[PDB]
Parts: sequence; structure tokens; C-alpha cells
Amino acid sequence: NNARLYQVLRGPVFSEKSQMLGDSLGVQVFKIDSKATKLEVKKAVELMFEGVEVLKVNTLNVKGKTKRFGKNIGRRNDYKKAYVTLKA
Amino acid sequence: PIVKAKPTSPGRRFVEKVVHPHLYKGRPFAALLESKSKTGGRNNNGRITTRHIGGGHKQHYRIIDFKRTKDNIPATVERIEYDPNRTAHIALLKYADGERRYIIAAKKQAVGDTVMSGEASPIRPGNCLPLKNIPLGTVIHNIELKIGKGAQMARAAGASVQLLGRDGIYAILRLRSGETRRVHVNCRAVIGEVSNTENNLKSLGKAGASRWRGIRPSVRGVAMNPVDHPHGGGEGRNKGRHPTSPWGQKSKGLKTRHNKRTDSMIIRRAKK
Amino acid sequence: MKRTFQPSVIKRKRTHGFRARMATKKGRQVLARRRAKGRHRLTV
RNA sequence: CGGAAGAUCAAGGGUUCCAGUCCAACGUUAAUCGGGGCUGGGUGAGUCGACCCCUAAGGCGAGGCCGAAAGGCGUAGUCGAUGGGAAAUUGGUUAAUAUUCCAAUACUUGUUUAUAGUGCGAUGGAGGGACGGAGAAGGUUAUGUCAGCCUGGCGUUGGUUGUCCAGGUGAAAGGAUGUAGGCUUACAGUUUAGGCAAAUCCGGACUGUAGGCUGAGAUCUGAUAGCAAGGAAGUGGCAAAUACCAUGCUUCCAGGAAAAGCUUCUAAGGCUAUAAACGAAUCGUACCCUAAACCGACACAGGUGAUCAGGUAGAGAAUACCAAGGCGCUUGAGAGAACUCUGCUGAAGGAACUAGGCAAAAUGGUACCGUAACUUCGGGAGAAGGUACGCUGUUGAUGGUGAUAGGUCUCCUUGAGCUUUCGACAGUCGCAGAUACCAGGCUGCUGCAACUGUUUAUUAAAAACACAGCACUCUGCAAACACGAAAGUGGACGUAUAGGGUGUGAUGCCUGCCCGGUGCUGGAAGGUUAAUU
Repeated sequence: NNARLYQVLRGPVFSEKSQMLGDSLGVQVFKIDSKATKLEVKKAVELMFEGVEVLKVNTLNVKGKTKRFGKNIGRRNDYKKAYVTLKA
Repeated sequence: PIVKAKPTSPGRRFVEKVVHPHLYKGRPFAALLESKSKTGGRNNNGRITTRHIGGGHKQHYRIIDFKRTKDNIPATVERIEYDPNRTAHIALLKYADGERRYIIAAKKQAVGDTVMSGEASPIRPGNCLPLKNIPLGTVIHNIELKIGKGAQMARAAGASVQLLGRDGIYAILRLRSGETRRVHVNCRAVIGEVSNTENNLKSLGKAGASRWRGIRPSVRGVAMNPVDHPHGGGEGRNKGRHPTSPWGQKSKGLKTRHNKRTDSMIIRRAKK
Repeated sequence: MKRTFQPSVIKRKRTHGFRARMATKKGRQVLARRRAKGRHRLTV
């Protein structure tokens, strides 16, 4: 439907990899739902940034790090991020 | 025949192998084959229920027609093959209608001859006949015990039975064990003696030749401790006890036959 | 020298795992006993 | 160090990976450093692997069988990889990912639409997939080495513009082609005791007519890529794998997975070509992995499967020195006693040591000569014991590859260049030429066990166990025997030339007497004898 595509993109990634990729290949890096396929991401980007056409989507699951605090051992959420290529 | 090996190695000094240059050097007929994995002499409980089994060479099962229910249809011996599942050789049959089967091979049976099954069949090695259509005194093998069940007795290399006579609806036979036996006259048998008559004549030569056949070493009971065998125990060498199996059963003459329903099918045995 | 543990994940989950416990009457008694003690680790 | 202490993984671990920052604790010392603390970043796939389809051992197992209960077994099935089943390589790029990103060039498999032609369809039938050990002769390549070519250099000390020195320099998958090899008569027709029914498909029986499949590598294309000093080269010889041809070939017995994918046939009742567009999900991907990250409580001298495999010598994956790459093993500084450990050398003697030549010393290579008792004729045997070995020059013989010519991935003769293996003669230097590392000590008598093997993980490796062979005995098949409570199993889809138990233990010569005891086998005249009545 069109009420599940609003929850596919969790937020853009701001890093040296994401900033270097944009300037050279114009590929947006996003943090996506833990259940979003490559098709859902493709259908979420083009609906929600009108005027762009996605060539490909490269997804990956990256695991959260164990960051201990105080007396406890705790881990960060795992998350999924996608590289999406837009038509030049 | 037998061929002694030259003593080029200590393991080859007493290797006397049986050699048959007339048996197929190719592969068995594919469709009459079945996968068959070793059991290590273990039952469905995973327990060793027969010792000294384990190892050996992988081998297929050849489906031997022990029944021979293709009567009045002639079959020609296509080839005589070696069988790893038994000591006897096996003849690849080629029935008129093209159906191919394996049977135990008679000693006097070559490639090209025709074999017959049924009641109106010639008395020649290979043919399968009911015991009433076989004249007395001929040498037979592949003896049936139940009607229609297939050959049970005299199926090993060199096996043969003497059809001594008839006393009604039974057929008096003299088995190679020396036991005279009556069998229903409607049961079938094959004419001739079983091939590979020089099998007992061989010599393995080395411990590894018995390992190739799936046989594991056997430890004498007097080489054990008393917690493992009744023969176990002793300072030095000693027997001390009457000979007995590891389960406590005499092994020097104790007769072990429990059947009381087949007791009337046995005429006598032989004393020597 | 070779030591006693020598881990294997498929072998661990197949002899001590959750589904291995639940496939026997006595394995379910193991799980019930871990739960009654309040253990945070039921199965390996 | 360099058959790793270098690289790629699997397992296992799980962020240890990269950067910035800090030095309390941790690191056997210090620490500004770290696999430590803290804060950020990092793992990109239709083609790699998993998942998926298929099955092995082995599980579970509608109904079924068995069992006080719990449960045990088992059919159809359904799971279960360590195996079978589709497909890409080169190069660049990040601090950290790369067959994933980017560039170039490919490949595999689907969906939808259209144009034609048109009998399609299986969980079933038949093919196929599909397989053992050893060995041998080749043909190759990866790779190496020299040469060519390009770019630099003219050398702190005699000489070095040359036949000099250094560095660099060889593009793959794929597509054409079809070679060295390997296999191999083809078609048509008639018909049918068979493949559980059916079948045009297989199998079987008859009648006429007379190169193909596979396949390394080379070649062409791919191919004006990329790659250094700021805009260069990029092609010839020789050598050569354990990798490929090759799941081949030849042999032997110990006789060599299964199932599916795939090709065909029909049973009940859409398919094949042509393209055009579109797609190929999800999970893993960092990093260690002969280890400081795994198993050993430790940053522990242990253990840990697979893959890659440079040079000079060398038979070699031994050994020595090096390459690429990676390290100096997380306390140092002194001194240079006894004593301890690990080594080197040792006058004269040479086992006098000692329980005992324990340890040490010694031998050690290749070729040729020569070699005893005894023997099962194989052996013993490398018995024992000798001689030669470096370098330089000349010279004889020889295998391979083959440019140039003479008579189309071709054939024949000649043979340049390179290379192989053997000799002879002459000279020459040293104490010493198998110069280093590496690398048998050998004999005589005698007990034991035939031998190869096995064993007390962690004080015993042996004469102990096993062993081929021998004997006795049991067992006629629902076999004896064994597991089990039984069902169900093994024995065995075996059948007395078989299977079990027991003893002995190759082989040669052999294996005497005793049946009183205790077993075992056979017999029943008599005596005694249970429940029961």
C-alpha cells in the first residue's frame, strides 16, 4: 500500500562514505527499515523525492556495537542501510 | 583356478587367489542394481549384534532372480559376472522378450547357451524345475523350501544337493551338511552344481585381505579379563573353564536347535 | 594438545538446542526446571 | 621467516577492522603505543556462499504394530550435507568493502507482450547424471628465465660509452575455430510373451541402404584497457608443474553412493521458434584464522581442516641463502665468579666408564667395481669393502625444441638459435672438490615372536593383542547367535565352499598315551522323582 512506504526510510546517513559517494556518483545513503526489501526502497525513494529515478539499490544489514555504560553491558540496535543510485 | 603369488613381499608369500578369465570385466547391468550400505553388524538399536563386521569395500546389490517365474520363455546367458554380494558367480540372462535378469550361475554354464524355466524344461545346468519333474540322482542347487518363495538352500560357490528320491508329496534330499531332508515336491530346484567350485581353495595371505572383505579382528576370550569373557582371567596363560562363548554358552558340542515345527522335515543327519 | 571442547554450532544446537529439548518428554522437564529456577538462559 | 613467522578461506570467535582521542585499570617493565577506555565510521552481489531443488548416513514419522504408564519400532512420507543441481573476468577506487562499488567486455535464468507454427500434459516408464584403487605415455598451460623494447645512469676506490649497470615492460572471462588427445558404424522400415497400465520413447527379433561426438592448449577477436619518471615500451627463444586434456587411457580385484535438475515417452485430463520490454528476492560479506582475536583459566614454546606455492643450488613441498610480503617473538642495562643448561675444541690413551658404550663421537651422496653364511629362491644386500668426484681448455656421442629454405591450427628433408644426457684427453689450485646445510655406522653368536600392523591418552610398545593359516564344534533358514520388555532388528536381501562360538597362530618336520573326574553327544532296562488328582 501507500501507508507502508512512509516507514521505509528511517533517515539519511551522514558520513565520509556517504558524502564522498554523493559528490562523485550521486548515490543517496539512507537508514532504512529492518524489513525493507530493495523493491520497497526503490518504491519509497521515487514516491518521496519526486523527480528522481532509482537505478539500483544496494542494501546491507549492519550490527549494533556493544557499548557498555555504568555497571551494565548493553548493545546498540542493529540497523539496515541502503545505497540508492539516481539517474544523472 | 588357483594361482600362487610370488614371495616378493611377506604379505604376498601366501596369497592364493581364485582367477576366472571367462567372467565379465565390465560393469554390472545398471537396472538390476541397488544401493547397499554397510551396517557394522549393528541393529536398529545401534548395538553390535554380530561382531567382527565393519569396514570393507563399497558394493552394490545385484538383484538375483531366486524365483525364476518366467516359465516357458527361453533366456540366453548374456554374460557371467562376478558378484561381491556372494561367493557364487551370476549369469546375466537375456529372455526372448528382451527382459534381463541375474541368476546364480551353474558350474557347467557358459555364455550363449539357453536356459529354461518351468515344468517342460530340459535337464541341463541352469534350468529351473519343480522337484517332481527332476529324475532321481541328478545334482541340483537353488532349492526352494516354500512354494513360490525362491531358492533358499545350496546357493554358495560349489553348492550341490543329491535328490535321493521321493516318498509321496515330499522329495528326499541330501544336503552338503550331511543332513537328509524332505521338501515338498512342488518346490523348485536348478540343475547342476554352483560355479566357483575352487573358492574354499583360496588363501587370503595377509591380514589386510580380510579387512578388505568387511571383517574386523577377533580377540580370543582367554586374551581378556574375567569382566569381559568367562575365559578371561589368569596369571599367564590359562583356560580354567569349559570352552564357552562370551555369553556363557558351551562351544564344544552343545547343540542349539529350538525348532519344533520343522522337526518332521528332517530324516536324519550324518555321523563322522 | 587437542583439548576437550572443540566447538561446533550445528552440533551444539542439535544436541542441546531448544528444539532438541522440546522433542522429548525429559527435555521438556529440563526446560521446566530451568524456568522454575528463573534462569535467563534456557538452552545453549 | 620466506611449503612461512607471506597470502585465501572453512570452523570458531564477534567488532578484535579504520580513524580521532585518553593512559587510571589491562599489557608480566615504561608507554606518547595497543586486540585497553571513550567517541564516530566501516561490511553494497542475478554470477562468491547461504537460502532454494535433490538426496546419503541418520532422524521424525497420518494410518500400522508392540508395550503397566512413560513410551519402543515402523510404512507412505517428511527432514537431514560432509555430496549432486544456472551463470564474469580483468582493471581502478576507500583510512577501512570489493568477482559486490565504478569502467570495459560477458554470461545464466525468468515474467509479460506480440508474430507465426502447433498435441500439450506425471509424483509414472526409459535415458542421463553416475562416480573404485593403482599405473603409464604424452600434449599443454600457470609459472620461471634469458633475450628484445622503454626509461634512467656513467659511479666517494683501480677500471666502467659498453658484449656496461638499474628499474620497468607480456590484459582476462567470453565469442569464433576445432588442434594434440579420447570415444565411435549411421539411417530407414516391419514387428512385439518385456519396461506394473499406455507409449511414436527404451528393450527384443528381422529386411535394405553406406565421417560424427567430445576435447586441453595454440591462433583470431575481445583489445586504441590499465600501468612510471609527466608523457614509454608492451614481443621472441628456452625451461616447466603435483594444475588442465583426464569422470580420459591401460590394468587389477577388494568390484567401486543416491536422488533430483536435464532429454524423451505417453496416462488420467498448453507448447516450440522470433524478438521487445522488464526482472532475478532474502541472508552473509568488516577482521583474526600455523592465532595475542579459535580450543588450552594467561597476549600460554601445545593443538587446529582446506587453498596459493617465486629465485639460486638441489631428486625434492628436504636443506641453505634470498624475493613479494611480514617480522625482531612487551622488561632492560651491566658484569663476565662458583654452579646449572645448551654448544665448540682437546695432548696421550681409547670403554679402563657404567647395571648397560647411556650419552657422545663416528658413518652418511652419486656412479662404477665387489660382496659371505644361510634361504621360503623373493631375499639376505646399501651385506662387508673399495675407486672417482673441484675448476680450466680442447674434443667425441646424443635426446628435445625448432627459425631459414625446398617439395593448410597439416605432412616430409635440411637444419640457425636455445637446451638435455653421457664420455675422452690435457692442464691447474688447495690440508681438504659428495668441501657448507643436508646426508646409513657396520659385523659374529644366541633367546623370543613368522612377517606389515595394535596396545596401557598421561611412568610398561613388548615375548603382550591382532594376523593370514589350522582344528573342533554349532547352525537346514523364522538358521545358530546377538540387541530388545515385545514389536522390530542385525546375522543377511547371506544359505553349510555360508554364518556363529572356541582354541591355536606363517612356514618346514610334526602333533604320543589316558574317557577314571568334570563337561559334551547318544541310549532307556531299571531305580528315584513336581505340580496335579
